[PDB]
Amino acid sequence: DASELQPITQKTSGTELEQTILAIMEES
Amino acid sequence: AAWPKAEDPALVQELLDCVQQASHYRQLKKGANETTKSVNRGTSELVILAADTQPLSIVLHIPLICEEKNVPYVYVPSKVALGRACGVSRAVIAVSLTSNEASDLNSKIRALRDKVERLA
Amino acid sequence: KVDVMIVHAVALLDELDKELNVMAMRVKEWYGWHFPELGKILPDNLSYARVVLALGLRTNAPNADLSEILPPEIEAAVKAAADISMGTEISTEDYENIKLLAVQVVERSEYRRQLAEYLQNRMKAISPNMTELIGALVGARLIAHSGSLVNLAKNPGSTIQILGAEKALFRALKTKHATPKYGIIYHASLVGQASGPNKGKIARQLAAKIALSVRTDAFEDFPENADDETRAAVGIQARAKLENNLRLLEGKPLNKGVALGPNGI
Amino acid sequence: GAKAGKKVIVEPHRHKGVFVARGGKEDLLCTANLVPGESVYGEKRISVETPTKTEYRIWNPFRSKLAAGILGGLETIYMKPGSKVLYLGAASGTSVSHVADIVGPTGAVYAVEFSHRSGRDLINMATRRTNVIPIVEDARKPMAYRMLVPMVDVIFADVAQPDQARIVGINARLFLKQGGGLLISIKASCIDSTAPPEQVFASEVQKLREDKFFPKEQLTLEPYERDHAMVSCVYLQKEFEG
Amino acid sequence: AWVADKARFYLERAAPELREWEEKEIFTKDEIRNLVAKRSDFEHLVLAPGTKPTDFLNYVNWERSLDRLRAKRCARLNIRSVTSHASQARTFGIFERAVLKHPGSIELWLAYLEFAAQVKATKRWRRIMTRALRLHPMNASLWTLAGRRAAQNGDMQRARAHFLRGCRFCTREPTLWLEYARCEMDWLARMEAKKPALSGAIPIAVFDVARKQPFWGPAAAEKFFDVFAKFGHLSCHERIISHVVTTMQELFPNHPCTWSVHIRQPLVGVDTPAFPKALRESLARLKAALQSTTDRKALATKMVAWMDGILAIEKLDAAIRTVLEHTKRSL
Amino acid sequence: VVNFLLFESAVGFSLFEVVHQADTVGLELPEVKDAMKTLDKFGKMVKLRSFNPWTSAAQGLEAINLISEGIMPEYLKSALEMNLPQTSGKKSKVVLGVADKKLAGEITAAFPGVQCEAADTSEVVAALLRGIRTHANKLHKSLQEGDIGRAQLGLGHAYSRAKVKFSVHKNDNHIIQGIATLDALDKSINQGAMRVREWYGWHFPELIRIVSDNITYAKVVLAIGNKSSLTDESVDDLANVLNQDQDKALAIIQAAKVSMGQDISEVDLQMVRDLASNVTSMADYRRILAESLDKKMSEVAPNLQVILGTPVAARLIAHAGSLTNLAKYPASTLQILPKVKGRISRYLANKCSIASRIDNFSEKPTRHFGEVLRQQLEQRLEWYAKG
Repeated sequence: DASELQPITQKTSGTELEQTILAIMEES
Repeated sequence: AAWPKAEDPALVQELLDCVQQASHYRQLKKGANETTKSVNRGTSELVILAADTQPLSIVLHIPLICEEKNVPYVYVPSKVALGRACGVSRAVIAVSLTSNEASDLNSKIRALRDKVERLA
Repeated sequence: KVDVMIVHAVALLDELDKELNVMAMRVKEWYGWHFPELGKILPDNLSYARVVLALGLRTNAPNADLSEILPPEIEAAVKAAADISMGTEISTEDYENIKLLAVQVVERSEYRRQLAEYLQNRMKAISPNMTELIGALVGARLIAHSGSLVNLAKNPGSTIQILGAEKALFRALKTKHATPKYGIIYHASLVGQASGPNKGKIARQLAAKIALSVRTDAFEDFPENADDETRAAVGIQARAKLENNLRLLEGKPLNKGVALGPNGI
Repeated sequence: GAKAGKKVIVEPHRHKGVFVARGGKEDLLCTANLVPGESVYGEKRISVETPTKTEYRIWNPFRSKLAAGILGGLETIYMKPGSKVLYLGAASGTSVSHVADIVGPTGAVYAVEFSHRSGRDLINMATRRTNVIPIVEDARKPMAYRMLVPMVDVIFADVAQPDQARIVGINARLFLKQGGGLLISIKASCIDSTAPPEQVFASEVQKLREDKFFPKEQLTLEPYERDHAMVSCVYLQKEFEG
Repeated sequence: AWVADKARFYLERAAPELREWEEKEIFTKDEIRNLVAKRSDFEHLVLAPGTKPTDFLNYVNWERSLDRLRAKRCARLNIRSVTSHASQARTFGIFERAVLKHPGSIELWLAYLEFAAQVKATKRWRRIMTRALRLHPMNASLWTLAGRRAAQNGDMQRARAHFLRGCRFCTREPTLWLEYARCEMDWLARMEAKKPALSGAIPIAVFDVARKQPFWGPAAAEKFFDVFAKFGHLSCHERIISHVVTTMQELFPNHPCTWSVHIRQPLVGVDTPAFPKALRESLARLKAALQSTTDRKALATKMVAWMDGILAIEKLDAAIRTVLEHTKRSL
Repeated sequence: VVNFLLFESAVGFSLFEVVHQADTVGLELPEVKDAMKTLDKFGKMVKLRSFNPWTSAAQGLEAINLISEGIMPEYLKSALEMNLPQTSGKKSKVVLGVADKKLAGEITAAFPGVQCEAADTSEVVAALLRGIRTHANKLHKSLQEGDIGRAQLGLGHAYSRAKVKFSVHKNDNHIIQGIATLDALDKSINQGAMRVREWYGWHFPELIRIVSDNITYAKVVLAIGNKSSLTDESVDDLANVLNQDQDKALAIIQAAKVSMGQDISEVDLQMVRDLASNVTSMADYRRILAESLDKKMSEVAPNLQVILGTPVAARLIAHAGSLTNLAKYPASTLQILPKVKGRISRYLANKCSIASRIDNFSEKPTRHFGEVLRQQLEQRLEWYAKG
């Protein structure tokens, strides 16, 4: 299904922004 | 600057032997201006250029006309050897050896320019 | 009043127009390496030189001021094309030469404009009747071709009609073709309003009135406390009469026809 | 000869965009100059003052194989004014200026050169002419300029390579319309130096037919160059346009 | 153009709703002939070759006004049997072939999203939003609409998904970055008002990644501070503001924007005796800023703009007001 | 079986979603070729799903210089993350169609759930991307701002110039057009000076007999005012115009005292001094061009400058057309552009060809080879005197 835009994970994280935001939310 | 440079294993000496053969056959033009005029008149089949030239811009200006007219060109590493092979008693930095409709030198010309087109 | 300044100033004006056109084309080809789409946006070469002056390189385009020389809806496309163009980058050390040639051609244009104003003032000084008839530039062209004022005054009106068209005139006269209808007179104001054969009719009438006005301005004396409004009296009267004749020739009605119904009856 | 200052008259050729200027003792071929008042490589050009901006430039057949083929008498050259032309083997941009002058301002000439100093000469003449774009890349790898070349109508191919038919085959598979015109200039001494030239030309025509072209004309452009041929072919159809 | 044969299907589909409206007493027969003629003219205009998004929007507006008119008339004539579902289905059909024909028109995409949100279609709205974002990925307005509606729904993970893909794409202008910091701090305020999150490190991380972007100017960092300075009633707001000020001071030392944030820093959550105390602190900072070596015209224009923002509020003292006027006039 | 396909063009990259995919067995069939021709039967196949334009020509240049080399860019990875359904290839894959095989391998290595089909290997996706390249102007025109022709033109120029490094060693246009300007305005300076000389010697005819150097003539008719208001060494001018106290100014003033020419008016004197200001402004611009053109010639071709001299050297450059044409010509063509005179001419043509090719084919050229050849010409000038 490519119906909607799924939430990002560490596999589909591209940039330093998404890496740092996912690191903070993983430490949460 | 000279990217179609000839390498050692019996290609430089095949080139200079064909040069001496054409100079005996009187089918060869010597020096930069005569090579330029022969390429621009289109009679040239192959052109040998020295690479030991004090500043190299002469045998850098000749490949532009050779690439525009689409004739093969190749650098041998010694202008003293090129003059000795021609039989000049002067150092020659550019040699263009022409085409004729009937010879036996043209087989050496054809094999040589096949090797040069593989070198490019 | 002496007319050697008139013939010299109008020859200088023609040569200045030629040299200014060639220097403006040269600064177009000379700045088109750095910004080529500007020559397509601005076809007027004076404004092109002004933009080469005011707008610096293409990097100074969002911080430029250009509304003083030409209004917007024309010079927002120059900022858009400066953002999207494909000219190669030049150093400022060559932009000094390009800006300085633009300085040169703008100064040549300012000098040519003040030369045109001087030619107008000197023509209203010399020949007020002819200047009231056709204007200073065409009057200066006639003085230039004839050589002087008293040399123009010895000409008939048929000569003054076809001054300047002499090559076509003598070609036609020698080969029994039809002669040209007008010469320098075509680029006056009063023959440019007509259209059709009324153009040639107004050229004849205007050339006759020019001959009368030049003879008056070259031979009549004045008490030297004479106002310009009474020094240009023949020109004022001839221009008013000739405009009345022009509007009659233009208000000549078309041919009547039979108005047919739907049947053909 | 055809000295400077002689008066010639300029009539249209049978082809579109090409003219023939005849006068006195020498009739020569010319194309309308795109940028007037300047020659590219020091050629004789023809100025006519119309009753200024109109100039024609003379097309040397000994220098350019396309003008050699036109004077040989090709049936068509496929490049009308306003047709996109992919030039392969645009060495220094001498004949590419005449192809751009044929296709005019509303056409486009994508000139592919491989060597770099010929690329410098090509970028200079394409700075002058705004409808030729220069592409310095190897014509053997057309994946490099697939962002630059849209689907063109004509291909000119003046490469002197032994893998010339494969180069033109992959370039036409990538950038040529259905029923696409092309002119390939075959040099027999560079294709196969041992074999006779007529057999070399028949083998190259057969290789093009295997690489999906339909050949329609072939002339040996003989009084201008020895052992050269020009083969005209249509890609993926029998008629040219549709 | 097979437009007659193409519009025959849409008219034959809209026919049985007209049969139901005629067999009820809701529309009379002349009015139904008028509805038939108007829908026929609209369909033959819509399915034409040379068409326009304003034509599609005129047809959408007419069908939606017909649904509203029939709703008013049905409530007046006291019928409950007639439903709006066929009208909503055909309006969705108009919009789907509209976005098929003209996908590059954001006015029509936003009108589609407004219609799908207005008649309570959340899942359909999310699918339309995904298609619109795929076609216009550089549009900060579409990205903020997606992220803000997902935050308004409360799916903060989906709001972060839309916002992080948006900040991955829109990096020329600061707009979507400012709106993402605004949405993250609004989530922080929601997490506070519900009483990691205790640190609130995500806008500091947004600032630290925004430090290397192609829009990174001192004016852009001042826009970051002007976003952050709203809703100061939080926990780590002083931490965020102080990090912004020390970043701007360590990077752009003598810029008028950095002197402006040095002026306007200590007035975070003030409205009240703590108001003029921090005002006197900030005015000391401002007087030092005005005498200091900075572009005084730029700093003065910033301060007269902020002072218009100051003068916009009532409930102050007249001596403070007239000394703001006296310090304003000589700038 | 294709699901989506990438398509990169000069305005940006767009990915289409195929519906009703192409028949793969009848690809060489005439009806399917006619379907791929006609837009009314190929737009049923492709439907535009996503579009990503560039932000700037710098981003487009980086896009080509990554894609042609093979490596995918970060924003292409971004748009694929946005448009493709996020999977890993354990139970369901997505078939993407791309034009290049290296880009296929990299997109498959970046997204494990996306199987890429290259157009260089697969004939179905080859014909399908060929149809999209055919109809690419009409599939995008609802969001194609402007055209694609000028974008492809400017982007091909930017890509070729970045590959060649063109602007760092192409410099000769300033020189050749500066020669054109210098000759044109030297002629215009002489013509305007002749005009002001005649039209002021009508008023004061002693100045042509007593004063040459028409630029200094224009300066003295700028500073002299009228015939009546002469004094010799008033302020700041004549001491550095020429000799001051005992040589010239007295002679000009006694020429004014014995002068007999026509009296001029104020407005005519105003126009003559305006023409003289024009002429001397053009003379100042000529000396600025000569200094700047000497500096530019020493930057571009210093060997030709030292062996010939910069005016004649840059004349030769402008008549040849460019330095590349000047270097491609041999020495006899450079002769085209007693006996000892022709012998020195041939020797000079040989050494000028060598200097032209040395100064051209360097990246940033030198001075000492031209110094050596000028010393060689000087020692030959010494050599021909012994005979």
